[PDB]
Amino acid sequence: IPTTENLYFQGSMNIFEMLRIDEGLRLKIYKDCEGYYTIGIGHLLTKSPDLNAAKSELDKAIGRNCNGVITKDEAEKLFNQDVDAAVRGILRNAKLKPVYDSLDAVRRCAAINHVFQMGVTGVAGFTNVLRMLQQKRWDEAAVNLAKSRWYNQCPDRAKRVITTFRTGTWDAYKNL
Repeated sequence: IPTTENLYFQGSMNIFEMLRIDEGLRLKIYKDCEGYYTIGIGHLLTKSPDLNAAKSELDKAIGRNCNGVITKDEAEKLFNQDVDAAVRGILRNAKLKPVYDSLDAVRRCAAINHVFQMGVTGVAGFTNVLRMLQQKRWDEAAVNLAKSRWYNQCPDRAKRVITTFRTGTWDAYKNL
């Protein structure tokens, strides 16, 4: 039986808190689970293996000479930009928008997270999952997401998103 505090937990969760858990917060350039240079809250800098390219992309993104290091405030600004880009990417896309529109608020967060992680064309290519989601076939959608390279190459970053598509609750983000 949910306590008063437990019923408040959903109001504390949103897309920013969700991606902050899945992506972490790092103030120095590091390589993600796929070996790509990343910083902040999941900001993929480049897919190039050249750190100099990553640092160049960073300085461009932040607007100063960072030498591979940013502040928390800078990470947060970049994060908000990246979240806005994922939302805009869904809403302008004729395949993703109707699916997103059909979803409840919590699954819409899972959808934005999914696009933040994979990009629009990657997600829009999941033909069967998108149909399943639109048809509210949640268990099937989650099983099919669990077959993807996105999840299987880096399970810890994707597992909670998959659970969230299955349940439409925030339970996978509780008790870190």
